[PDB]
Amino acid sequence: VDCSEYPKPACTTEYRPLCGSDNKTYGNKCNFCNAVVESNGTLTLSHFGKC
Amino acid sequence: ISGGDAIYSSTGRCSLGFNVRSGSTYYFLTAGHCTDGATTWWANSARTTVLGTTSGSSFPNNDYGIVRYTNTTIPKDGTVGGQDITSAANATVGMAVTRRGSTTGTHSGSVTALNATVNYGGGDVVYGMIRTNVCAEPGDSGGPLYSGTRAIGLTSGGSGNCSSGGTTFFQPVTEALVAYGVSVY
Repeated sequence: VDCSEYPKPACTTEYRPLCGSDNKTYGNKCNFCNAVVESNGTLTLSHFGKC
Repeated sequence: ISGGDAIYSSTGRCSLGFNVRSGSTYYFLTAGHCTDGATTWWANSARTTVLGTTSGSSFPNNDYGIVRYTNTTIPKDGTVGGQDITSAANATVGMAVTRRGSTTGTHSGSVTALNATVNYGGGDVVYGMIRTNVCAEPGDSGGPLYSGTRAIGLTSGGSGNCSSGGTTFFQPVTEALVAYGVSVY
């Protein structure tokens, strides 16, 4: 997953979870990437699927 | 199964929008971004209960899709959870609406704008969307937006979340009903 094309003002709402380094399950790639941007690049991907 | 219930594809989970029909043929509407590249749909995460197969998909530009039921025994309620749906209508600014989704359940709000353009990026732009102050989260895609017994739209996406509040865009359901020549019941 690459978040260079972020951030985006809106995300579709399908569920395909990713697990962030903050132990939070992100609902989809768009939600995860917006969070990474909001963290100023501190949040990273732990693994695919739920945490 | 009814509007707002979970639906699973080979890729992920979305929500059923509305059960509709044409003659004696039953289908269900959902988001186009959910039907895009999806063939078979199941009622459970274990993928043991089949629902049907994708019959149409329109995304981006629009955001709707339709699935033909192949499961002969599953009940196909013309409701949203317990709420009966009897007709479809056009959204209007200030209209009180309600959304039901498989992740967040039922949330209410109002229509704040019409004919909005939402750019999901990568060339995924959708037009003519209903803007609202209702929240929605991953898994809620395709779920119904209704107003009393009236079907209004299908959840497409937006920003924010249900805890802090958000903005969600919906595909007008009338457009989908017309395209496929189906009706709510």
